[PDB]
Amino acid sequence: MILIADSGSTKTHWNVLDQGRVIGEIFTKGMNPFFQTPEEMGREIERTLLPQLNSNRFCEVHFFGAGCIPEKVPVVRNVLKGCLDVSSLIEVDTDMLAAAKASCGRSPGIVCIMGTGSNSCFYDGEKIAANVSPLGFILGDEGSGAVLGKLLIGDLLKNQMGEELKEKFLRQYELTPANIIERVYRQPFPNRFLAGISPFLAENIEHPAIHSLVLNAFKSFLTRNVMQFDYTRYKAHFIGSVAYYYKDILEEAAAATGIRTGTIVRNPMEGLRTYYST
Amino acid sequence: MILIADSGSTKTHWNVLDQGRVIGEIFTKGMNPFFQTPEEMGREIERTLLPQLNSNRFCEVHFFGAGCIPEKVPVVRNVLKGCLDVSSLIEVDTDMLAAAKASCGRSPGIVCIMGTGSNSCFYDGEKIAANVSPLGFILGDEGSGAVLGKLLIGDLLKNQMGEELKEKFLRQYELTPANIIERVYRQPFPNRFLAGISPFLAENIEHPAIHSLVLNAFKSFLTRNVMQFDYTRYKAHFIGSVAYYYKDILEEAAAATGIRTGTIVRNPMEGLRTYYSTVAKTV
Repeated sequence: MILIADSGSTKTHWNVLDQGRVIGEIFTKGMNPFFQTPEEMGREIERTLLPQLNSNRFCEVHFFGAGCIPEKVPVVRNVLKGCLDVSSLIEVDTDMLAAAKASCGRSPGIVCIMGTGSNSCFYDGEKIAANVSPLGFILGDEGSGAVLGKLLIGDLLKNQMGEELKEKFLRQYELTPANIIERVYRQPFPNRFLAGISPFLAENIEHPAIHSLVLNAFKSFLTRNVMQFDYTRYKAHFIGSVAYYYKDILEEAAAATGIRTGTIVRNPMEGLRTYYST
Repeated sequence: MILIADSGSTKTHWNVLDQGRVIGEIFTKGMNPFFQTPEEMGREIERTLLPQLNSNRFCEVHFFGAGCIPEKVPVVRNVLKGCLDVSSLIEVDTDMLAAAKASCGRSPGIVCIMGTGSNSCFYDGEKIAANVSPLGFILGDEGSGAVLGKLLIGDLLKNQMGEELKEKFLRQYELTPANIIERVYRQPFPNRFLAGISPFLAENIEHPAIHSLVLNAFKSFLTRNVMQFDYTRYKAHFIGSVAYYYKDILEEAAAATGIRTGTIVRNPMEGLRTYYSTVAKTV
């Protein structure tokens, strides 16, 4: 049996494959080693992963997660080693490489993540050969859920979208300006708060201000990130909730900027299953 | 004697006026009642204001500071009353009112602050009648020192401005990306860190991409804040370090958007002195 994980901001998605079949699909909390200690990760595995596994024993583990850079790989691997009995290999790498394997397989492409955060890289068919550091929801992460949320809230409360959308938004999420400021500046994981109010955009996509905010945000991600790669030579592939929920707009953004899209999918898990059983 | 104060994020600027003459000039830390307790404020005053005064007796005190919303007015007043011996009025109001009195006196006008943060309002000649909530360095505060810094760092690290400026910046400030990320996302007062590195812009304003970052930041401020008021009728006055150090580009931004500018000054102290000496002199 093999265990596969893609760990993002809000969640870790796990699949168990055996004899090329899916025999388990599991959500846990996100497991980013910058935000939690090994002890916390190990306890989270024990609490919420193990109860949905049919064994502690795996041939292979492939764990892909935000924040799993070379510095942090050993730490994560030792947690996985301590919790599971792995006979052969324990791969730990980034969510970016998950998306690349999922979307490109063994051939090159430009690969982007558009979820709570965003990211972009060039995958040479084996590994990530180049990348644009995302920089997070304040400084960067163009086109991300948290950035979309940031932009939306700023425009709403600044009376740039009119009174209808502003009041609809505040009433829908039962927010006040004061609540929002508190959340965004003085409460943990503002990026997750902002990404969680971002679905308003998809719900209201037919309104001009809403369409423009998304289109402009996407064009910004493309010009600032994807266009640093050789985008006239390679397809650009997109993985994540935002790539999927705003697919038509992403395609409009790509056509406006000259980018050639490949795969646009919700998450890398479907790709990885194909990757590991073919 | 009268005591005047303008409290901002980085510092509180104090003046002592004696019969229209400036006889004392003092900096302390900023005294935003949302960021410190009344006890912490009182101690800061005893530790840093009182030793710079040769007297604590005043006829009037006018304290203007960020965070001094009506709800916090008596909290602040009582802190000052404790420390200072005052015979007439202790007025406590917002830094926005300081800027307004400083630039407008008794006349109406659009009043803007551009420092570490930014803010805009319509002053009717007596008080702030309307305001655009600035929203902080993440959501808004367009054209502020914090947002200029945010724009600069994102552009530099995302290779938008070339290697030269990128290297020059990291070198000058002894920074590395992972260090910046730490300061911006995981450490206290990221806005102050971002404002603190924004001077790089003034220093390199001859660079076309730096000039352009600042122009577009400023245009964003004007379109998103100032233009919600009756800008085709009233002058927009600008008070702050950013207004001052980037005056020419602010003037350029205003010409481009159709805003008629009024006062552009470093800080409101010069204005408040005139205010209290002339146009609003107690007789």
